[PDB]
Amino acid sequence: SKVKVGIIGGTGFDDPNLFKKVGVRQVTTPFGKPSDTLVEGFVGDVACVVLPRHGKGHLIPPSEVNYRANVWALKDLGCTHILATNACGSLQEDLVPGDFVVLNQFMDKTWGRENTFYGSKPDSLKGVLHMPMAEPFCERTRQILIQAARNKSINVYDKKTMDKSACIHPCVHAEGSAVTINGPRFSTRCESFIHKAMGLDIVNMTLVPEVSLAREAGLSYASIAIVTDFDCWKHVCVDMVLEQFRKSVVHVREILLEAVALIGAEDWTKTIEANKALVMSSRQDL
Amino acid sequence: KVKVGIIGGTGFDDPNLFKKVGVRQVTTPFGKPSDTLVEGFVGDVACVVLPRHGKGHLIPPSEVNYRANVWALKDLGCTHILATNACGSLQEDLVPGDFVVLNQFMDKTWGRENTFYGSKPDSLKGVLHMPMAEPFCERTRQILIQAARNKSINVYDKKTMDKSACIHPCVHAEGSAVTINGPRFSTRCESFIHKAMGLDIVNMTLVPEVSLAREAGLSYASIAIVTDFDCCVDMVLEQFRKSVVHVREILLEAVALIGAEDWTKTIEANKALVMSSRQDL
Amino acid sequence: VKVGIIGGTGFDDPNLFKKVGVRQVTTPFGKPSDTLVEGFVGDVACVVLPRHGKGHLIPPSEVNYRANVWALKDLGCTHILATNACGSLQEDLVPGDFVVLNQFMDKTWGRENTFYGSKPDSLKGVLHMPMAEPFCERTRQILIQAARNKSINVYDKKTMDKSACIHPCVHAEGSAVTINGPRFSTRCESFIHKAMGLDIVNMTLVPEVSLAREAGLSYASIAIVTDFDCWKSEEEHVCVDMVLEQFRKSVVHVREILLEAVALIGAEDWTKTIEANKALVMSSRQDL
Repeated sequence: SKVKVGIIGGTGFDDPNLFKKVGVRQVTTPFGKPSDTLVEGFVGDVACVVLPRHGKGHLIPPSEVNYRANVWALKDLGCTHILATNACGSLQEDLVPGDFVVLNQFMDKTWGRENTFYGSKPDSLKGVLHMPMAEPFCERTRQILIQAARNKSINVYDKKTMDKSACIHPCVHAEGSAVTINGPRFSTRCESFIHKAMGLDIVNMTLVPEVSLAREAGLSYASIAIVTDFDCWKHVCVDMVLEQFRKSVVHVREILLEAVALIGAEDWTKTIEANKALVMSSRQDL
Repeated sequence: KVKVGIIGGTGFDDPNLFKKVGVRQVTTPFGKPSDTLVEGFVGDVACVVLPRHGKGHLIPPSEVNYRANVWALKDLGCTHILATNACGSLQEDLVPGDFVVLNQFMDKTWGRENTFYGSKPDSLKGVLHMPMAEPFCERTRQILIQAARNKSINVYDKKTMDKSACIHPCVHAEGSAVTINGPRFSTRCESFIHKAMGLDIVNMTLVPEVSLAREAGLSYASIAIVTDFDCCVDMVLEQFRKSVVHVREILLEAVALIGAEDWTKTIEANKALVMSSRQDL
Repeated sequence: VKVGIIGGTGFDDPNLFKKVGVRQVTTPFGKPSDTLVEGFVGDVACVVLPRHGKGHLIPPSEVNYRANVWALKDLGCTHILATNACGSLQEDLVPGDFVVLNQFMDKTWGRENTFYGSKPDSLKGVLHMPMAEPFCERTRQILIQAARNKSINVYDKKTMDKSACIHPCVHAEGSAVTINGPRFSTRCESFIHKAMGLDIVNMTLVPEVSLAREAGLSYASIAIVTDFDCWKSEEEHVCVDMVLEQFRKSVVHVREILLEAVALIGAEDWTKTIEANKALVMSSRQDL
């Protein structure tokens, strides 16, 4: 019944100020060191832990982030949930810089990253885990993020029920799919055209394997993406984009803080049990 | 003189296809195979079995030593490899309980050792650019299909038969797999994309196994079992157990069919295709 | 200016110019594929590096692209011209043609594809480089004009009728899918790449083109269309002989184009283009 919310801060959250620090935790996991020390505290009455994905100084690129250590360390400190941010590029006309997206789907183009806790090697947990991922996020937690935005007077656009003419910017998109590329380079026009033609909404570099390991760890995970603009190469463009992005960070902070409180206002007993049981029923070695 | 190797996937972690005559606990220049190799006979035809995932199924797809498994079978004199693969369906006419004798694939694996050749000190020297347009041994595919006919299993050929002749459960006479790295299953977004590309099924173990078999100069063919990973479970599991029994029958008949023919020319062509693919020569 | 040349299949033993000397270098990312041939084309300094090393013993996935590009950068190169042998995916690109690529779709993995990271084997930092149009456009148009000056047909599908495609020709644009190799594609894979609208398939363009931009160098590639499906003909020995002889004629044409391209580069001023190549690197630093 104990609820505790971990937060993985991406670009723009390299040193977040979400709450007063009660504890600063330098932790080691069986999969190595996390990206930085973990800061533990309280939002209202809800215990919370925050970790910068890229470390202080933003020195670790997307492909070298130790996703296993970050997720394992949050589990180890008792987290039941993880809320994560990520900065992204738009692939579709209705997703414009300054919007947010509460993702529900992804296509994985990453490689070379440790993406599972289990295996046959000495540095892994014993066993073979095949997790279902058809809808890869925790749906309850997704809806918390969306309600938090409604609660903070931020426009919410749901393409599954609202006319396109009701898409008022800036807005939180209530659903969406990301293609996760490995980085560090951005896509060619050729690549972006194909990703767009496949119906993908945004592009990012950090969602996978973070979302996958959160599920393997029995935790409820949801991501909120900040749409920004990486195409100033076609002047003063960068300051306008960075001013919009600073505003985006303010609003996502309010969304995150309100989502933590909304998580604590509910019972999660059966959802946490289901999270843990799904890990156990996915063991193919038995 | 033929010798048939068998790589058993999920459902064949402990095959018992024949009375064990001998065991081979071996290693290779590319590391340890998945498990000890079990030697025997089907009729008069020599046969060797190894479970792809090891006994107890402790080895995930991306950590299987495909190089070592293929090399160990080659080292014992195998001329053929028959493999099983458990798969999910991407298309309406492939339903749980069916089988596919694959003839195509789309590779989305990474991080696996997938060639015996290169410039690293521990590789075989040379640059091997092997053709893979039709990646399986066609003679051996048709053996698997014929074996299913001889064991009273429906065969469906969508090139020549109307959809109304697709009577389940059936062996699909051709098909393409997307091979994903795993260990996780696909998102709905990924499945939708793979389906829209026209791929029939999804698997995690076919590649690089098929590629390395051709590098080794061996005739390779795969029979996939269609099951249902996203689902209830009691009916799926009992159905999968029935499919395992059917594949066992197909494999034992296939070994006998192989031994019944001469393979001298096909084997020599297997070996010459390796030679002619050496760009360093 | 100073032009580096990375020669692929068909350029293992380069004899482009009156060779001055051969040079062995080291880089912070290891040794390059081979020693380098230093010389001159007119007044312009030129260096040549066989991508696969002499003997062609290094396969595409094991090429040390970082060391090759950084070696050329450390020798003062401002430009890199690369050749790449490729297969066609579309009806109008036939063996013997050439392609001055302007786009790619990347299917490589497991190669060192960036100079920057948090590991000791890399430069300190996080570099996020724009790649929307991944080649140097001025250098692309140099290769094309060099083909015109050498009386090689040039075909621009945006502006020319396909029946007005005279072979052998230089296609003025084109997209590559770069597969990791070493095996060739299945029919299923080729069909999907074709359906995506890709023009040719190769194994060596990426990360070479990405690292050249990371290094602040102007990079353009001329692909050589050849034929990899001799296994389909009833007379494969004769097929490979004919394909090999046509490929030999192609490398003669490409040598002409490369030599003319080097002189065309040295004839222009590149002060602002080079400056822009450098500032793009700097501004792509997300840690700074």
